Amino acid sequence: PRVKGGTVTRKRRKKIVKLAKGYYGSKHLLFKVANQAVMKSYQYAYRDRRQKKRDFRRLWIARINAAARMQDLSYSKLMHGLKLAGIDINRKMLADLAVNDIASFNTLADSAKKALAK
Amino acid sequence: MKLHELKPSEGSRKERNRVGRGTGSGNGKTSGRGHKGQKARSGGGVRLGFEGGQLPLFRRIPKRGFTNINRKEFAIVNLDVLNRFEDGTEVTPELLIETGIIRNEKSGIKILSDGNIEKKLTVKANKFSAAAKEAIEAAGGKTEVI
Amino acid sequence: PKMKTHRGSAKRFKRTGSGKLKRRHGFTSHMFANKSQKQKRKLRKSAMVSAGDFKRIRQMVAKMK
Amino acid sequence: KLSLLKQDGTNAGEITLNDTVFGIEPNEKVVVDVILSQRASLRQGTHKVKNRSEVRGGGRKPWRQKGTGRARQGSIRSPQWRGGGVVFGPTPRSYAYKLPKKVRRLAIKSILSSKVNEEKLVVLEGLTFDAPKTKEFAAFLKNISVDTKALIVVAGESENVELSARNLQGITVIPAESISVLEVAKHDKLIITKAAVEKVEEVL
RNA sequence: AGGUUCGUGGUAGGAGAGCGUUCUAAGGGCGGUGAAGUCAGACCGGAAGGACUGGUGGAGCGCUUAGAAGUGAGAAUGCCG
RNA sequence: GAAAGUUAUAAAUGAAGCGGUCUGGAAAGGCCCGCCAAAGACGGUAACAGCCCGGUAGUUGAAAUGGCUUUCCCUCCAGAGUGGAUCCUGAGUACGACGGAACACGUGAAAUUCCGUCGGAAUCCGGGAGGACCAUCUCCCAAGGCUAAAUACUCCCUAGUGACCGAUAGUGAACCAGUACCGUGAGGGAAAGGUGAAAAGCACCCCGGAAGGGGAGUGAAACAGUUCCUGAAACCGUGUGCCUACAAGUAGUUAGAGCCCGUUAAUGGGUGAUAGCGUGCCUUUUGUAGAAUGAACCGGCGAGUUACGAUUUGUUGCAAGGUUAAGCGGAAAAAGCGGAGCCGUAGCGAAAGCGAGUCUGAAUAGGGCGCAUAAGUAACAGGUCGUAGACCCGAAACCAGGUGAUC
Ligand SMILES: [Mg+2]
Ligand SMILES: [Mg+2]
Ligand SMILES: [Mg+2]
Ligand SMILES: [Mg+2]
Ligand SMILES: [Mg+2]
Ligand SMILES: [Mg+2]
Ligand SMILES: [Mg+2]
Ligand SMILES: [Mg+2]
Ligand SMILES: [Mg+2]
Ligand SMILES: [Mg+2]
Ligand SMILES: [Mg+2]
Ligand SMILES: [Mg+2]
Ligand SMILES: [Mg+2]
Ligand SMILES: [Mg+2]
Ligand SMILES: [Mg+2]
Ligand SMILES: [Mg+2]
Ligand SMILES: [Mg+2]
Ligand SMILES: [Mg+2]
Ligand SMILES: [Mg+2]
Ligand SMILES: [Mg+2]
Ligand SMILES: [Mg+2]
Ligand SMILES: [Mg+2]
Ligand SMILES: [Mg+2]
Ligand SMILES: [Mg+2]
Ligand SMILES: [Mg+2]
Ligand SMILES: [Mg+2]
Ligand SMILES: [Mg+2]
Ligand SMILES: [Mg+2]
Ligand SMILES: [Mg+2]
Ligand SMILES: [Mg+2]
Ligand SMILES: [Mg+2]
Ligand SMILES: [Mg+2]
Ligand SMILES: [Mg+2]
Ligand SMILES: [Mg+2]
Ligand SMILES: [Mg+2]
Ligand SMILES: [Mg+2]
Ligand SMILES: [Mg+2]
Ligand SMILES: [Mg+2]
Ligand SMILES: [Mg+2]
Ligand SMILES: [Mg+2]
Ligand SMILES: [Mg+2]
Ligand SMILES: [Mg+2]
Ligand SMILES: [Mg+2]
Ligand SMILES: [Mg+2]
Ligand SMILES: [Mg+2]
Ligand SMILES: [Mg+2]
Ligand SMILES: [Mg+2]
Ligand SMILES: [Mg+2]
Ligand SMILES: [Mg+2]
Ligand SMILES: [Mg+2]
Ligand SMILES: [Mg+2]
Ligand SMILES: [Mg+2]
Ligand SMILES: [Mg+2]
Ligand SMILES: [Mg+2]
Ligand SMILES: [Mg+2]
Ligand SMILES: [Mg+2]
Ligand SMILES: [Mg+2]
Ligand SMILES: [Mg+2]
Ligand SMILES: [Mg+2]
Ligand SMILES: [Mg+2]
Ligand SMILES: [Mg+2]
Repeated sequence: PRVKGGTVTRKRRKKIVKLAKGYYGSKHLLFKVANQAVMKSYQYAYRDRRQKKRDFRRLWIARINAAARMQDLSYSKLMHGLKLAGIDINRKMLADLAVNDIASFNTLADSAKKALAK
Repeated sequence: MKLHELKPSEGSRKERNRVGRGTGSGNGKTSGRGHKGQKARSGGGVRLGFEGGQLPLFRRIPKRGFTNINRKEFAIVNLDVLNRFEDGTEVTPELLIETGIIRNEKSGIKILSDGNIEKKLTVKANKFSAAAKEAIEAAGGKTEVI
Repeated sequence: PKMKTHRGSAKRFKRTGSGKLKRRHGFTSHMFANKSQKQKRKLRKSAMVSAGDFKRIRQMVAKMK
Repeated sequence: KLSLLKQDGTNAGEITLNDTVFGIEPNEKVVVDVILSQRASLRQGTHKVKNRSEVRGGGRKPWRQKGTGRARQGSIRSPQWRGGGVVFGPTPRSYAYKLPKKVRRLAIKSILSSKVNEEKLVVLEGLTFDAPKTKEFAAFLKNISVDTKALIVVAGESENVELSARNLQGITVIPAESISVLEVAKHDKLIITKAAVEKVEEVL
């Protein structure tokens, strides 16, 4: 029996054209360019989902370094002292303390100075 | 069984393979044919015995023999099969046909001598091998030729 | 239509009791002064079709040589 | 075995059936294969489409091979053209096939025994009607509590059963030799006359 | 069914399990208190995909188990509009 | 040439619910009750009808013409033996030489048949064939003619069927289709279906020359108004929430303030100043963002299929056995019948032949192939192969019948 191709092609193409909403010009209207746009967006998201962690770690390190320079310490010396004393606070929480509770950051820096000189 | 719950035997039916329906199935663009050859063309390929110009194997070895017009082939009956008969029975080619152990007689019935017999029987057939005759008179029976 | 038997190779091969194919040696026609007696003795026997050629000529002798 | 009963609903005694026919352990896979075989041989298979060699027209090359700027084309009825011919499509063809005789006999035995294993088989001593009358047959069917699709097997006399039951929807009458795997499977209950039981048993 | 260990980049290519479309058979269904189609949504599944609600539409269409194929398009200086 | 019968070409009769109630423009639908049925096929009727209509099952019917069958009429007709003296039984033929053709058979050891040219018999004490040819045997009488049935096909007619299509499909043609159009001519050859149940197809008023609109009216619906069911995408516009005139952009993704909303309610939606990263898709290539190829965009159509054989894997039935083909039977069924045949149970040898062995060979030797060491067959399904266009599109060219000197 003949199987004419109705209702199945448009249903599939409209999903992609809806996924490409918000793009410039014909990239949100025409199927052929919207398909390429959607594939490229998926690939970009996949790669940036790995680069995001790298970016945030860089930001935390920069903030910790800036806060530690005010206590006559480098970032390198502070991290070495914290590792030598036995403190296992990651960069995220150290950066949080630096941004807000700076008193606690200064206490931790005192601990690192004590362990480093020792 | 009810027609709304038919289930054929598992492993007896399989799904056909269709080539050229997208790259996700592994048989997409080129459809299992490769790239740009003679074997990749519609209706392509060479003869069954072709070797690309090298002389075919059958053409570098000689022919041998002839065919006899008067060739004779016999239906073969062995001794072990012949043990299925109550002894003291005159075994005949027509009886061998009627019992169903010989389907068609080709040019006569010839009996061979592998296996063993233990029954006193009288057997007539077109031809006998030497050892078959020896075995038949060994058990006490008699052989006669038709 | 049923497929035809290759008549040329139906005059050269033989089907043995295990389904293999048996052939004849092929240097035995007209230059017997140029080959030794050992070679001629060994060329007058029969050989068997190897696996590589069998893979190629099954279909074309499929019905009794 | 079973209980013979009269066509008015009253019990008529007892009847025993051969165990080599109605008592075997049914082979379901064989029944399924035979059902598929019998259903596949009922279809006409009359269908046909036109290739590019049967569509009217063609022959002339639409335009030159080179220099015109258009694609290379060779006929007006090529498969990719609008009014062109179909590539493969359907073709007149038979679908019937048939499987070994002993398999079919085993299948009929198995499906005929499966009815008894589920108490879906009714044996009655006789079944006759003076004149064709669908009202009488409907009253009969109501009396013997069937209330579903049924198949009636009558052997030799039957007076006129086919006429007096031709109008009911899920009711079929066969003359005790036309018994089939597919026909038995199609209907729910199986009413079989006593005289038909001997014929069915002796045939198989 | 539960564990231990070793694995899980991939072109040509080999093997396996599936989604969806049209028709047929049986069972069971819904529909002028609104079917198919179409439009919009921030829902569900590992993918192909599947629901629910609302607008238009105004008469047919699903589901389960099997079977048969004119079986799924983004490209051919492809054909027609 | 009659008589009778039957059949084909018009037709007649033909059972049973206006049942109550709900929704609705309308009931054939839902609920509750009944009835007919040798009639529950199909179609229509304001939505899906066995009981409203045409009808259907069954039973009847023919003035006229055609067809078929029996009977009568009419017409025409010798067939058995016993004898062999003599006579008859297809002449420029049967064959042969030369040159071709048909026979599965390509001149070959080439029988058999036919054609053209030459030569050219016997005739019952005779002649021909049995794959050159001779002898024996067996079968048969050429050179004259006729012959039904079993077989092939379907422009048509009557009755039906489809796991066939449904307006780019199915005939080129569902519509005034071989038409319009193209060509000197032969010739080539399209596009184009749908208001509504019923025209009830918009009286009348207003703007305008008209077309076309806004009310009013018919209608269930006019956002159904004479390409009129549904009405997608490209494409063209009107309004508005967020952003935008110091900014080097395969146009996105990740981080992210501000502003505006409020969902299939869940670590929600829209827009996004600013920052990091980032050279489209396909083909062909050692290698392509490629300044190599293809695509203006959207929609529809567009490519491994079927028939018959071979081989291999899976499933099922039987098992040293397995299985029928054509055909009879029948409902385009299912049994039953049909054992002709095919594969397997024994191999070796070129062959005579021998045979669990056989061949080579002087051989009881050695060696090759086999047995010891044994499971096949029928059907279905998947993979691959062969013959067919064989996976889809594309040449320049070749041959055959015709149409052209209005240039
Ligand atoms: Mg269809
Ligand atoms: Mg399509
Ligand atoms: Mg944006
Ligand atoms: Mg598959
Ligand atoms: Mg691959
Ligand atoms: Mg592709
Ligand atoms: Mg290629
Ligand atoms: Mg290749
Ligand atoms: Mg042999
Ligand atoms: Mg020689
Ligand atoms: Mg043509
Ligand atoms: Mg041509
Ligand atoms: Mg067509
Ligand atoms: Mg992998
Ligand atoms: Mg890995
Ligand atoms: Mg594969
Ligand atoms: Mg409702
Ligand atoms: Mg209402
Ligand atoms: Mg549909
Ligand atoms: Mg809807
Ligand atoms: Mg579904
Ligand atoms: Mg297709
Ligand atoms: Mg396109
Ligand atoms: Mg165009
Ligand atoms: Mg009437
Ligand atoms: Mg009436
Ligand atoms: Mg009302
Ligand atoms: Mg009603
Ligand atoms: Mg009506
Ligand atoms: Mg309606
Ligand atoms: Mg209607
Ligand atoms: Mg004569
Ligand atoms: Mg002659
Ligand atoms: Mg000659
Ligand atoms: Mg003679
Ligand atoms: Mg002969
Ligand atoms: Mg001879
Ligand atoms: Mg004659
Ligand atoms: Mg349409
Ligand atoms: Mg058309
Ligand atoms: Mg003209
Ligand atoms: Mg209309
Ligand atoms: Mg007006
Ligand atoms: Mg008006
Ligand atoms: Mg109005
Ligand atoms: Mg009104
Ligand atoms: Mg309508
Ligand atoms: Mg419209
Ligand atoms: Mg639109
Ligand atoms: Mg500046
Ligand atoms: Mg600015
Ligand atoms: Mg950016
Ligand atoms: Mg290069
Ligand atoms: Mg460029
Ligand atoms: Mg190129
Ligand atoms: Mg281009
Ligand atoms: Mg088996
Ligand atoms: Mg038999
Ligand atoms: Mg030996
Ligand atoms: Mg192929
Ligand atoms: Mg002329």
